[PDB]
Amino acid sequence: MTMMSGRPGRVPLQFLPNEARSLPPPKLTDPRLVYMGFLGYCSGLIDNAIRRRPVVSAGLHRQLLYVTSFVFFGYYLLKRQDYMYALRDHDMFAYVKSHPEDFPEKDKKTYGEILEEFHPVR
Amino acid sequence: PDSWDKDVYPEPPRRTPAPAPQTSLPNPVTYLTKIFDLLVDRPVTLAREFIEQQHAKNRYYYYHREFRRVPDITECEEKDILCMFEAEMQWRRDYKVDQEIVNIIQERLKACQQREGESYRQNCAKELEQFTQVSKAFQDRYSDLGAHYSARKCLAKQKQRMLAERKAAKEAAAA
Ligand SMILES: CCCCCCCCCCCCCCCCCC(=O)OC[C@H](COP(=O)([O-])OCC(O)COP(=O)([O-])OC[C@@H](COC(=O)CCCCCCCCCCCCCCCCC)OC(=O)CCCCCCCCCCCCCCCCC)OC(=O)CCCCCCCCCCCCCCCCC
Ligand SMILES: CCCCCCCCCCCCCCCCC[C@@H](O)O[C@H](CO[C@H](O)CCCCCCCCCCCCCCC)COP(=O)(O)OCC[N+](C)(C)C
Repeated sequence: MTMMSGRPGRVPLQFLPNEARSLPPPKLTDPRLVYMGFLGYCSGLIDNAIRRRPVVSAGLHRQLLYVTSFVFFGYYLLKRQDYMYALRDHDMFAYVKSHPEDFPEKDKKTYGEILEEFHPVR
Repeated sequence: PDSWDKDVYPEPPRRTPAPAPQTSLPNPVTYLTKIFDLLVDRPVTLAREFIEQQHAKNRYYYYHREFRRVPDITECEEKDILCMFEAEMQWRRDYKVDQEIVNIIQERLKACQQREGESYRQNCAKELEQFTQVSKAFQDRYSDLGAHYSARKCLAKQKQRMLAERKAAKEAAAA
């Protein structure tokens, strides 16, 4: 029920191991970052609407801070997420390699020699 | 005219008789034909002449697309998606060409039934037999596949038929 908590050589509260730096960072126009910025913009607009201020005009410094905070946090969130998926794939490939008797390569047939069952539609 | 191939769309030599009048009365059909000719067929012909004069000035062509022959679904291994994709596209194009072959044969049959008049039951037997052969072949290849058909289902149908035929011939050889 806890697959990656017990992995060896894992620092308790890093959020970003040093090994993560071997991975390409997300581009600054990453559509997920753009969506995080859009979330910040919606937060700014709802903020204006709740306090009965003009919705698109009232606080531009405030809306800018909303957008910037969301983009800033989202960048690091994306880094950590991509790093965790890289760990998953690394471990899966290493395990398949070290246990070849569990992942055998069997000879595959062309469809000319596989007998498939035919079911007429009528 | 020469636009279409007369081997794919054949027709008999078109025997027509000569007029043999038997009366002094004037034939109103021929007079009406002269009137129609000189009121309709000549202005239309002149208009077409001008149109084709304007066409000849600017002459450009288009080319029929030719498709290579890629490996079919029998020589694709079970989970190879690219071989399967190209084989399935090829099988679909062949299915379309076979539909058009049956269409050509049906056009021949219809033209014969109309042309032969009262003698169509004897004079169109070859057209009928040709259609029967083509229809039998097309039916074996594609009937009962259903919607969501594919090259794999066509292959399974062929293999089932081949198994039945082989077993029938084998038990006929024991007879
Ligand atoms: C999937 C495809 C994409 C989808 C996109 C995502 C979804 C949309 C985004 C969601 C968040 C954005 C908006 C949130 C803040 C809105 C709050 C608000 O009150 O709005 C009022 C405000 C207007 O008020 P006002 O101008 O001050 O004057 C009005 C009067 O004072 C009179 O005003 P009033 O306050 O007195 O009136 C009160 C009114 C106030 O009622 C509301 O305003 C409802 C707002 C609820 C917010 C929704 C929560 C968060 C969003 C979730 C969306 C869920 C989507 C999934 C499906 C669920 C459907 C909801 O309530 C009522 O009258 C009762 C009616 C009850 C009917 C039931 C409907 C309620 C729920 C409907 C929700 C529908 C979705 C949101 C639609 C857009 C709303 C602006 O809205 C705006 O004018 C701004 C809207 C957006 C403008 C910014 C556009 C960007 C800049 C333009 C350039 C384009 C950029 C691209 C550049 C291109 C190159 C050139
Ligand atoms: C509705 C959306 C949910 C919102 C959630 C709140 C978001 C704001 C919270 C503030 C962010 C800061 C939190 C972490 C900063 C540094 C702390 C860091 O070191 O924590 C590490 C861990 O990092 C954090 O866990 C990651 C937090 C990210 C949460 C967001 C993911 C939401 C899921 C998808 C929704 C998208 C949300 C969009 C963002 C606004 C420690 O790792 P570890 O001690 O070994 O694990 C403890 C738990 N174990 C052992 C049981 C595994």
